[PDB]
Amino acid sequence: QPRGYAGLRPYEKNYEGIAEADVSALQARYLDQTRGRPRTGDGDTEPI
Amino acid sequence: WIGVNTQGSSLKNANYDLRADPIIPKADVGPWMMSSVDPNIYQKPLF
Amino acid sequence: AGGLSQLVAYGAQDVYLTGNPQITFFKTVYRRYTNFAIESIQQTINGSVGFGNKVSTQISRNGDLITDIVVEFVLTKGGNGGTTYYPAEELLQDVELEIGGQRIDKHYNDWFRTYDALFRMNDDRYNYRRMTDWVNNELVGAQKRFYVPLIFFFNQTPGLALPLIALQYHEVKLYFTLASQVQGVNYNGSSAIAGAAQPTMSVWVDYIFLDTQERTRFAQLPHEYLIEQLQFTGSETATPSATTQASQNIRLNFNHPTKYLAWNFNNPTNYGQYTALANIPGACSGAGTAAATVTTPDYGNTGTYNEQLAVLDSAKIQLNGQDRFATRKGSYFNKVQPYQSIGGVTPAGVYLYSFALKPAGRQPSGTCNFSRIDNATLSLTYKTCSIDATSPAAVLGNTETVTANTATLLTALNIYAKNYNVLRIMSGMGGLAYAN
Amino acid sequence: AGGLSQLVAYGAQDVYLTGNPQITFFKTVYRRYTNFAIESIQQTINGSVGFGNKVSTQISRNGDLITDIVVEFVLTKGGNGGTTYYPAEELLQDVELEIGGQRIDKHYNDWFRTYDALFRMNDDRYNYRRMTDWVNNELVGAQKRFYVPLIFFFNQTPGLALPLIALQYHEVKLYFTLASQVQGVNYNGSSAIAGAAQPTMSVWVDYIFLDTQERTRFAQLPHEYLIEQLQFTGSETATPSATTQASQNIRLNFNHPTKYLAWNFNNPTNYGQYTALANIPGACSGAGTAAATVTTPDYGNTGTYNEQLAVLDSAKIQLNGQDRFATRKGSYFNKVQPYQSIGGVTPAGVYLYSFALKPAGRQPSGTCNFSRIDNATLSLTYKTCSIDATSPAAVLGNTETVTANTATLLTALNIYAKNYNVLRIMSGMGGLAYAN
Amino acid sequence: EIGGQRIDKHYNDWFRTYDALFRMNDDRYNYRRMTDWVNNELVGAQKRFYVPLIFFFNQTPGLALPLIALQYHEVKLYFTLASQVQGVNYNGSSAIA
Amino acid sequence: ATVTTPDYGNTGTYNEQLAVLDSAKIQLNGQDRFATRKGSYFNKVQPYQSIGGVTPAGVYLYSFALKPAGRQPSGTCNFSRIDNATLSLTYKTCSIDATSPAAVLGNTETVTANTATLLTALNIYAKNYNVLRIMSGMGGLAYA
Amino acid sequence: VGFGNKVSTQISRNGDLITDIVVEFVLTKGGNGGTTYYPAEELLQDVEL
Amino acid sequence: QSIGGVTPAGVYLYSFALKPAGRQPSGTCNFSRIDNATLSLTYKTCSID
Amino acid sequence: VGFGNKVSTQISRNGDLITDIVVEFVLTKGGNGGTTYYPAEELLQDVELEIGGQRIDKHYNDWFRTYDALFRMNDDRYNYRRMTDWVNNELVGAQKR
Amino acid sequence: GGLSQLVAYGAQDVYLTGNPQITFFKTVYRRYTNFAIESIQQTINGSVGFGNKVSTQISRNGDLITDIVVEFVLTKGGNGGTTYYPAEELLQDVELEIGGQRIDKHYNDWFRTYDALFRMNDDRYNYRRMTDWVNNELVGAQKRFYVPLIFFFNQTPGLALPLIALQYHEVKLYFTLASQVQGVNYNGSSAIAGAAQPTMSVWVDYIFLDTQERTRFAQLPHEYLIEQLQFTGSETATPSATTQASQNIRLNFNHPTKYLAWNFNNPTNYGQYTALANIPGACSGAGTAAATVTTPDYGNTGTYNEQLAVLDSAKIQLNGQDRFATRKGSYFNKVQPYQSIGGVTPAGVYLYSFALKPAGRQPSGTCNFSRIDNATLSLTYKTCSIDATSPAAVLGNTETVTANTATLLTALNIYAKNYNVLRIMSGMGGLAYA
Repeated sequence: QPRGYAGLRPYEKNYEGIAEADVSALQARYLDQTRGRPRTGDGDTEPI
Repeated sequence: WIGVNTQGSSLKNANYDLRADPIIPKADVGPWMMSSVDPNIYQKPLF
Repeated sequence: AGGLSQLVAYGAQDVYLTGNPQITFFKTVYRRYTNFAIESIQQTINGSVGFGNKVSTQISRNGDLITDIVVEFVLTKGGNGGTTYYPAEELLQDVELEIGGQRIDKHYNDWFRTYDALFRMNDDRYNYRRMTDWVNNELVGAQKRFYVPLIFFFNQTPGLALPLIALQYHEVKLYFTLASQVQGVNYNGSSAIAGAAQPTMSVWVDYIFLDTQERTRFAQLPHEYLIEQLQFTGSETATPSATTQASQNIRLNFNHPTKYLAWNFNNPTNYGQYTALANIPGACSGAGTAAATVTTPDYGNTGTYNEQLAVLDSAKIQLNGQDRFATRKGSYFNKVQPYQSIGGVTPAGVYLYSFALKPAGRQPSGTCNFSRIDNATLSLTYKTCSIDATSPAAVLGNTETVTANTATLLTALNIYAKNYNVLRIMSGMGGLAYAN
Repeated sequence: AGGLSQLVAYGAQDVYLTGNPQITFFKTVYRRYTNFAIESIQQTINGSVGFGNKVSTQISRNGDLITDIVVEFVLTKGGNGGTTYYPAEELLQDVELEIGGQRIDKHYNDWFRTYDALFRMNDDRYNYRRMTDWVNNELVGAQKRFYVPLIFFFNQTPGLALPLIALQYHEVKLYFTLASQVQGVNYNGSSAIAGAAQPTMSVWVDYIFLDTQERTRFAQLPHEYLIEQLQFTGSETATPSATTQASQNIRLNFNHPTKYLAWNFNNPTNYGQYTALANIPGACSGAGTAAATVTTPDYGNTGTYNEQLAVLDSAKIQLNGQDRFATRKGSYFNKVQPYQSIGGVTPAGVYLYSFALKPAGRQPSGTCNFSRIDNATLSLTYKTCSIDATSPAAVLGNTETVTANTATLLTALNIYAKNYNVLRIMSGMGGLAYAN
Repeated sequence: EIGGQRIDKHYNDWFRTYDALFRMNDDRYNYRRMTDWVNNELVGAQKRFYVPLIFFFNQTPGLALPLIALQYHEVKLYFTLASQVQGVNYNGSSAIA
Repeated sequence: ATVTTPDYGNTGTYNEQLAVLDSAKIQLNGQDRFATRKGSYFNKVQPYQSIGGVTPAGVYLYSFALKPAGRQPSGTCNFSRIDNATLSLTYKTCSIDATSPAAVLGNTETVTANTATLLTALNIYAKNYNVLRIMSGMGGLAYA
Repeated sequence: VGFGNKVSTQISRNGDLITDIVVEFVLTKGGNGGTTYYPAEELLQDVEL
Repeated sequence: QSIGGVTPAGVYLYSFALKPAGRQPSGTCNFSRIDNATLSLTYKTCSID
Repeated sequence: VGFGNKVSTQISRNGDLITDIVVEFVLTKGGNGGTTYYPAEELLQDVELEIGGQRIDKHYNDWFRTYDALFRMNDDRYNYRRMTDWVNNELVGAQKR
Repeated sequence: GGLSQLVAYGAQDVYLTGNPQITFFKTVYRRYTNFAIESIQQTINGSVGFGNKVSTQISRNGDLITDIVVEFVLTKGGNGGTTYYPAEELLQDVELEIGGQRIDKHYNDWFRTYDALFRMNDDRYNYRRMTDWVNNELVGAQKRFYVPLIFFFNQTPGLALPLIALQYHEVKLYFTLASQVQGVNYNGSSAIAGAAQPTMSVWVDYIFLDTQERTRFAQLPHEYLIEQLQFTGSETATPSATTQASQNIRLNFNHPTKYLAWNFNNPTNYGQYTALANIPGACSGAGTAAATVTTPDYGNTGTYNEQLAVLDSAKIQLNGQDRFATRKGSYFNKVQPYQSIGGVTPAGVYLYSFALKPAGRQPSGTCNFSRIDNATLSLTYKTCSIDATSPAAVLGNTETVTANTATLLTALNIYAKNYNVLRIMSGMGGLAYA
């Protein structure tokens, strides 16, 4: 055969797409607590 | 996954009456027609 | 050059196809087989043959094994071309197969029609029609010999040849019922045909002759043959109406591993009519003209692919109260099921549902064992019969959920199930392996 | 609910279908195969091609193995649509296969017609017709290229690829005879067509290019190919009389383990005419109208399924004076045999009797060894030719034992037998294992 | 598409070409019945058509896609519907009101 | 009869005279893969040999496989190792007056209907074998 | 979503457990008062779990 | 969902509780730990005669 | 999709990472030039971004207008306007993507 | 899709992607110091008014300062088209004093020259919106203008002046307000009766630093590489309609200079760097019967029509040797800015850079005039032969000529921008070089 393989028109062995879970894992909860009252936090405890 | 059979192949020849029938152990009496029906014994009868 | 330009085009993408090759295509190996011959032998019919009569035959042990069985009939046309529809098929009303006195199976004229509609095809189907009907515009008085092959399990393949040689103490008998009437032969609709001839009948069995050692093994060894059986019950239909969509839930009193269910809706007096009559070409006697009557079919053109004349809107099979599959339209069972499972074309009004991948073969390919279902049922919904059948425009231009007013004449429902069992032969005797 | 409800429904009757499973339907493993390439290479033709000429070709050693061979022709129409019938098939009067100077096989135009009539079917048959005739109402002067694939044993499957590579000292040649006349091409019945073109011809051979290891093995190793051969003799027909039923006993000078016999009756004047001419649609030139004649066929509609025009009432094959099988009617051979053994539809006038379970295949499945039978005889009973062919009522309304008076023109009988032999190749030379 | 990777793609013309070449006899006729009106239906007629796909797994059980072995990959089909369908919403270049 | 619009219900046909391909060859790496064959060879013979069906005029097939309709590899052309691949076509002369029926039905091998000129699109398809690898919950094609 | 259509939803994992599910519909009257009867009920032909 | 009665138009409820109509302390929203709890309203257009 | 409707899409897992996202619309002119103002921007009333069911962010048509008003500029701003409005005096009935 | 490109890889890619160093798909942001920025009003000392000198001291409110914006409120003394960047004209000059040392100084004309060369696109447009009336305002309209200062610390936080490190030194801004502003209190030579005096306010944007950063600035020595403006005015070798005027100016410049810049102007009209003409926008009423080539269309004073410019060609000679070959005036107007800035410079304004990128902060080549005895700018002027009242005469003419009205551009302004070092240590600052 006169022409050797030029190498053009290549391919990539075992190309998998990005993993897509079907289970649809639960959303991650936050790390910062809810900004409640800024100056009167955690009750007052009124006396008699 | 879909659940065990609470009936299965047992209710093919069930008892009309409420007096529990005498259990006949199915054990290939004939080498021809084998009769795949189950025995269907009552769990807690009327007594 | 030439083909060599392809051979040199070799690399990693070829390894999965040709690396470490296992086979070639350019040298085939035929297998050596036993010494056998096939002989067609006439059997004696015990009883009188005629319309409405019932006769039987015992198959002689002429050879060692039996395969094909063909019943020959001779009929004369009682009217002109277009008056008959597969009349030799209609004639053989039913056949029972009995081995050792046990009923192994039973086929019905309608089954032969349903079976054909689903499983035969192309020229195979036409050639069949040529053996059961008049298809070259023959005229009244024309005489023809018909050949009705039987479709019992041992008639399907050499592989299930019935080992008569291994059944030394049991006889094998066929029982054939001939129809009281056959359309276009002895009756035209309800009218008797004066001068109609009674059929001539003969039963032929094609017997396999084995060599000395092959014969010995069959005669002496026990054999378990996987066979097919047909379960069948005829019943009334929740007759479709022009006023409402009828529905019906039919308890399926079936047992055994079932390959498939098959059914059709028909006019009880018109053999092979699975569709409504209409004034569209071929759909009724006289269709296409002023004289068209939508109370009588064009018998020679009874079968049709025009779905508009079918009556099933939708159906599902329910097992123990649970859906087995999603409800599908009647057209699914008629067109897709056989497309997928058979590869032929099914006439309108005939339906199939397979529980198997390849129900048309002999090899098991998935089954529904009804011996393990408490309450199986076929749930059917019918189309509204609001279309005026005497007006082709009304028929040809209508919608998916409606049909001909004449569709309410399809009051009969035939439900079949084809299943497996085992025919055990031992010590010279044989009978069905599982009772239910 | 759903498919899971079927799986859970498991019983004793499932054990014989799925217990201790051996296979699965969902994991097909394909076999790795030896690398190869296929090239269609034109062969030369030694001698000018034309009507009545004898020409030949030597197959070049371009590749290693060969299979399919297609003969191309270019023909012109000498009349309008309806005047030709398989003219390229008619033209290729015969072909001989020769290896090392010795005959291996020989096929004839009539065989190609008989072969097609029995073994091709459905669309395959139509596609074939499209390559041998004009099927789209082409008119006089029309020109096209027609292909006639050969049917020698190596032309039907890669499994029998002829090892030209292992025949280093033996040439392989095909000899072709062109018909002196071809209907609707250079002659209209007996009348030559002025200006008719001579056929253009080309022979193409499909070659297999093997990889290094496979090529080497074929070149060096001896080979045994179990192949088919066609035996053929044309003979005098006990032509039917209008006064009685002609009968005949034909000694069959056949040899070898025969797969099947096949035969036809014909009018040698009109290629492919296996039936009587008649004034019923398609059965004669102008049939159905005022211009109808029963002296000339409607060539484009020469073949028919109307058995009323066939000449065989019944037949049996005798072996050394022993009936092989009970005498059966002509329609058994025409309709039942091919139903059972092929699965296609056979036209009237063409008959088949198999000694094999599957005559349409390549795997041996029971044969009749005529080399062990001194006297093999085909016993024929003909229909009475008393029906007035010019009166469609007379034909269409006739009886089983009679035919058209024009049936008397079917004076030629062609009897074929296909058999097995072994083609052996060794040390660059080859031929057949058995001489007869 | 499997796992976001394009495995294959067919075109209406491919289905027509494929059919023209690889289907036959009654399978082809039935195919036509599942895609067209072949009983001389008239204007206003309604039918449900079934167009089987011709991907490798749609041809044999032997190649059934193992959804079971694709715990992290979806198998999806994407479809394009024709701008016009002859005799349904357009007649040659004319729209059908 | 208007030869600008088909009888839609009868759009397809087996009438070769209306086909437009006179002949063709496939050339690989500058050298012929097979000798040029007529359009009717691709339309009728290839399908005869390789499929056993009947192909409508205007549709062509060239197989590299013994049985292309099946699933089992039976010969393939690996274009991934071929630097140059070309389909070479010769078309029929569209000189036949399509509106005058005899002109079509009575014509020769290398010509067709003038309306042939309207078939301006060419669709070329190829079918190949790849491997879908599946493991550990994921997969894809071995050869991208 | 529309008349005669088959539609579906996969329930997202926003929370850990679920209870109440409500399908909202927007309908427009095709006639006057007295011409409908629980039409949102008639509309939801069925629901599978 | 939370009461089982019928509420007149113009009266609105949003529960933070499973059973707000009862005595039992099903779930609650603690505003003593929330910085600016805000009720966001969108009104209908009052265009009708 | 239509006026006043709420629609959504899940981003297909075809590539590994995502950046630019462009929403295409085809709008027509209901009047002559001078009657519209960034209508594709006006049409997209808002967009909300969610990951794993959690809100990450949300933009509003007015925000797009404010954002543009503050952060785009020069020919970036003009090219942007060209992508959301009709700026070559197009007339009633005109269609644009 | 995209995979088909990834696979298209070979030896030619190695230089671009082999042994990869970076990606574009993951950014590392750099943690920065803790700071805040506040805009604080300074008190203006002295008396604000036209022609008055005022000053302000920057208060120690924050630690560092950057941007400074001078607000002015002016009222139109005439209709639209009568003003041209009037807030710029008003801020005649500003001097920067640190520790009693003169660090730098800008002039209204520099603000105009600087803008003409270095601002661009919508920066320039937004910039005009803050110093002029650009929405066809009418007489009496009142607007607050915002004039940013352009001292080194007013352009980048990188050079924020560390007032914190200058505990002992005052930082002051001395401002001169123009005696007249066109279209505000004067119209050409005429005063506008009823014109209001300006309202002025100086705003300084101060950076508040957290403890560690503030301490380092307060205690450590610093060397800030800053830029300064040098400027001298010269009499122009006034163009003539009979010949080509020429001039050679020894530039009293020093320090590593990033660039020189200059213009010719009519001192009568702020921003007029070109000749007047009866072509649209080139004079008051241009294009019609009422056109006067003695007064500009003030709102359109600047133009890109080089025909009205007066520089034919120029070169810079250093100690008797040519620094570069003589180039045409349009080189200095169009090419230099193309190459070095990327903006578009108005006719009559010229630039010659010694720097690769003079518009930036980072030194990129300088000419140190502290080592040059005779830095001379050689200017060749066009012949003012064109009859400015005839648009055909102007628009259809040749390269070497200009308008007869070009002889009014009698003032020459030459600027230079250099680098120096502002040293700060032990609470005090000052320049390393004089």
